[PDB]
Amino acid sequence: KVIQTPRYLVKGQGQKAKMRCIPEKGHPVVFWYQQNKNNEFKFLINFQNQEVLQQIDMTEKRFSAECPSNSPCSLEIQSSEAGDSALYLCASSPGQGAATGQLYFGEGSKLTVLEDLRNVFPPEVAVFEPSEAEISHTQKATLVCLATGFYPDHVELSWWVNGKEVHSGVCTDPQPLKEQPALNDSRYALSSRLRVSATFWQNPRNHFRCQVQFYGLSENDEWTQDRAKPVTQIVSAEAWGRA
Amino acid sequence: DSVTQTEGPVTVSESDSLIINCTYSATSIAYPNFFWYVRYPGEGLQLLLKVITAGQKGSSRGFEATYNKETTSFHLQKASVQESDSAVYYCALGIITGNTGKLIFGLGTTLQVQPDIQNPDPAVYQLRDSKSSDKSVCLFTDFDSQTNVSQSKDSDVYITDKCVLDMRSMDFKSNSAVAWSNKSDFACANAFNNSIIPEDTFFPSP
Repeated sequence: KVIQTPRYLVKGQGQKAKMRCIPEKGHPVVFWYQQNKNNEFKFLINFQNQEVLQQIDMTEKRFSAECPSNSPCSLEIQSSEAGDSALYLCASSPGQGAATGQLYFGEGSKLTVLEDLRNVFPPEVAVFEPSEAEISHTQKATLVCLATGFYPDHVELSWWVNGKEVHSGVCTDPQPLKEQPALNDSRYALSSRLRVSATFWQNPRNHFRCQVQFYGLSENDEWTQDRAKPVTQIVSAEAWGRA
Repeated sequence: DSVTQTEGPVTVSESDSLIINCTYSATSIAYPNFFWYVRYPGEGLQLLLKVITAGQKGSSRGFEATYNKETTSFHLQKASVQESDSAVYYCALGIITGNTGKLIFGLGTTLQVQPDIQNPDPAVYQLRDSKSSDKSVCLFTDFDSQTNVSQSKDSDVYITDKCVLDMRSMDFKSNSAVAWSNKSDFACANAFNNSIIPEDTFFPSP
């Protein structure tokens, strides 16, 4: 697997955006691509060993990049334009190709450039216990997790049962909901469900925790406002089984 | 020098046959290298299949595509579609030039494969908060895949779109949507009424 970091980036208009990438172990050719909202890839640059092969015209967007010798690959936009808010993909290939045959892609870096960072808000997290009517009707119990009022839409929601992360019975909304759809930068809401068995819920020794990882502002950033600095943080809500 | 593919989105029933069209225009070289990439939900782009020899075919995950020189096409096909096949599919063209590879992608087709819910019991439930009481949440669950959950019209009510949950112990699949509000006189028995809900939907008293 090829590694891209940070997964999410939030930056102010004009601030620089550094993004790193680790190609697989003996892969010299590296590719940068810009994925837009319309699921469209746009080539940006490719480096073979330490040297750039081809790069796009910099008239519309100016950026730096480097793939040093035993140092991870990097892409750097120095002046943040809201026009460069996108998912940036890094790809590596053995050099051979085939053309794309040996092109292995990273998970991306979703960069969001804002004119006003005072819009950045962390989520509020709540857990809603299953319905007694649901348990009596079907012998299943569904827990709902609500991450509300966050901005931008850079979150990772996860469930934890008795301190262990769980995947069975989990469903997370593929995309967030704009709290105010008619606004331009309304804050976001995300819901998730974890369906367990009624007996598993009914055991009060069982602990359920919903974890929300928010991607925000770095410590090395300017905050003077009234409210607490919307930093990258983990916000959680919990519940115990009920007999 | 490009790639064209079905616009979509393509919504289809579980076990149904599937064709995703792809036509290519290769002005640079006669016969380029052919690819299908797949982006699974919340995962990274990956090679589905390839054909690096014109006239031949490629296979993977029950999908097959034939590099057809005469029709200039690389149609993706699968006879029985499964729920985990729901992803974004990209037809791509690989041509090498200047000694460096080059890769041109299509716009991408979004495939949504609706599971068949064998024994649906549509129900709307009221869930209470584990700690505080600020609002209440409603859950519409166990409805069939043909049912669509319509978005809120009142700006004080939040209604999510349906999502498919799968319990890994038995092959139990279920659709669900969440609705909430702080706006007074908001009932779970009216929450989802702007949708076309099954006439048999169970509305218990909380």
